Amino acid sequence: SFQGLMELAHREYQAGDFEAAERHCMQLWRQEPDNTGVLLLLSSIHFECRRLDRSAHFSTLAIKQNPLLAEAYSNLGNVYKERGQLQEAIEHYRHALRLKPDFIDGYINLAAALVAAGDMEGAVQAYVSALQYNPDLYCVRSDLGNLLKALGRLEEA
Amino acid sequence: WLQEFGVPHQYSSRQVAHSGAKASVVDGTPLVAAPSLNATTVVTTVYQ
Repeated sequence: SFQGLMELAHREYQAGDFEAAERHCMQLWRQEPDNTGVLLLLSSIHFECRRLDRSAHFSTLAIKQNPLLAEAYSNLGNVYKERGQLQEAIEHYRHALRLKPDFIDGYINLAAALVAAGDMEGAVQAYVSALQYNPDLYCVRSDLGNLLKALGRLEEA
Repeated sequence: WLQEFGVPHQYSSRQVAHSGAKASVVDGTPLVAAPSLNATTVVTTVYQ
């Protein structure tokens, strides 16, 4: 709370609400402009609540302080995804999973971007790389299945 | 025919001319239907 790791805004994000969390992170980034994952929390809140370009701005701040964090690129690509520039998202997903080659969720987002774009096989490699990283993400396995069925390669789907 | 002499009937077996009527016959008309949608697909994580 006060004079500590005030992850309470994280708790409200778990609740999914914004108001107290939003002002809490405002107050954080004028008391601890040290972490940026909090600013990522902000961008995320703006994302679900459709506060798009505010997400973009806070992501760009995340890009100031450590342009080495793949996840700012991930969020930028998500923004691009619901605002059309999918190719830029894809190259960002390159960039991200070059920064953190063993990151899963980037694979998922870029696979969604790909299937939006229309290149199936790249998405196949996305999902497969996810799996060889994790043989337990059964949900992504089912997503594999949906894509493969969309490609009519029934039996292995 | 003469060498036959099998079933002569003096040329006049049945199917001799008469004042015959004509038969009557049946038929109807079919209607149509339209088939509705049968898709059955599902996904899990579509959001971001």
